[PDB]
Parts: sequence; C-alpha cells; structure tokens
Amino acid sequence: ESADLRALAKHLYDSYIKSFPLTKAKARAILTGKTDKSPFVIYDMNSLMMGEDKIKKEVAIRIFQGCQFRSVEAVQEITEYAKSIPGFVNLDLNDQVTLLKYGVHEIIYTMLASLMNKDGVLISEGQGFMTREFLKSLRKPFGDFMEPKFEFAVKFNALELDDSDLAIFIAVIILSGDRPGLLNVKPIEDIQDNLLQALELQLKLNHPESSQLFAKLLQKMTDLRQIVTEHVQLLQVIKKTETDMSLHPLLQEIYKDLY
Ligand SMILES: *[C@H](/C=C\C/C=C\C/C=C\C/C=C\CCC(=O)O)CC(=O)C/C=C\CC
Repeated sequence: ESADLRALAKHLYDSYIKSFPLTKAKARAILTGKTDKSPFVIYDMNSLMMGEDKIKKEVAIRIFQGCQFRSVEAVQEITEYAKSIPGFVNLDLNDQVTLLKYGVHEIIYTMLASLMNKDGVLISEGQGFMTREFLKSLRKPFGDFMEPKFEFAVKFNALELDDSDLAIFIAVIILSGDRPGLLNVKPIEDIQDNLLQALELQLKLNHPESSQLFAKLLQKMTDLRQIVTEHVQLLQVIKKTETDMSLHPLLQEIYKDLY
C-alpha cells in the first residue's frame, strides 16, 4: 500500500529533523542569503584566528582535530537516527553495530554535501564558513583530504534533494544487506526493500518532473564507497607521518577492519 509508504516516509523525516541539529534547508538558507543567519567566513589564517571571538598547535592539525570532533558528533546523531528506523533496533546487536560502522562514513559524506557549495563547508553548526581553497592550502598530507568530498558534493547537489528525500535515502544506506560479517541478511534486506519502496514513492511525488531520479540517486552510492576507500588510505598515512596525533576511539573502531 502506497499510504503505508507515505506514513513511513513521514516517520523517517520526523526522526531526521529531531536527530540532526543542522538540516539542508537551514544550511542552504544560510548559504543562499535568505541577515542573522549569515556566517563568518575563514579564507586565511587571520580569518581563522579572528573566528574564535565571533564563534564558539599546528593550524592544519587544529583543523583536523576539529573535523574529528565533528565526525564523532555526526556518528552520535546518525546513531540516534538509526534507532528511529523501524526494525533496526530489533535486529541482532552485532548486526546493528556492523551496519552502523559501514553506514556512518557514507552517511556523513552525504550529509556533508548539504552544507557544501563549490566554495565551502559550513562549520560550527552553520555559524562559520570555511573556504575550499583554504582547506586545500593546508600542508601535506593534510591539504588533499577535503577535496574528494567537494567533488561529490557538487555532483550530488545537482540532484537537489530535499531533507525528506535525504532521510529515506540514508535509512537505505544504513540498512544494507551487503555489509561484511553480517550474521543475518534476510531480516535486513526486507527492511531495505521497504525503505527503497518509500524512496521510490517519495522521489516520484517530490520530483515528478525529474526522470529516473531514484536510479540516479542509487548510482551515487558507488561514488560514496569510492570516497570511503580514499579516506581510509589518507587516514592511515596521517597516523604514520604524525605519530604525535591521537585518534578518537569511536572513529578508530569504525575505520578498523574495513573491507
Ligand atoms: C572533516 C569534518 C568537517 C569538515 C568541515 C570543516 C572543517 C572541520 C572542522 C572545523 C570546525 C568545526 C566544523 C564542524 C562543526 O563544529 O559543526 C571531514 C571528515 O569527515 C574527517 C573525518 C575524519 C578525520 C579525523
């Protein structure tokens, strides 16, 4: 029944808004220019240094440390959201953990896209804006790492998905039967099938003019997986090069034994 899928789509959107402090609608209102919302921009070290009075130790390291904190916070948000998804909490506990750790990275890059424009990532809950050029500027090996996210985001943004689309699309990512080491796949695939049905309905209703948006959206996932591979490689280099830099336990658990 179409009505059941609509009810599920709304349930997921409701949890999404509650789970994520900053949404695409808010992000884009801040970026687009819809007075008070408007953020302080960091393009250089003077701007970065100036920021702290405006907004709530090597510089490159300090940015990376910031990004770690942000990722940890995102996982927590995604994890809260994941519980909301019908059936996920009922799955085997080991399976829940497996889904979460593979999902988290893919979901983060997707959610990151909403804050991105070709110039920058919003920061500090949309209080600040950091330039893409400034992030590239950071000394090796650090300067490269943001760029892959920007490339995906620009292509991804062209789809121009609503927050309501995103919420369903990410439940689909979390609920993947393919994940390595899953004890039971059948229960997971049945739930994913339902989410995919909700997404299909949602995309047609929300974007009737767009053609094959469902398929196009599903293909992007290939891209997400690619970003993860590159990120892990980058991350392994960072540890060897900087012995002095700590990695968050939660982040460490997610990244280890991955593919
Ligand atoms: C790094 C995470 C976010 C990139 C955006 C901006 C630069 C990072 C931090 C600046 C400080 C605050 C912004 C965030 C906030 O407070 O809301 C991308 C990433 O996924 C890296 C993951 C692991 C590397 C440790």
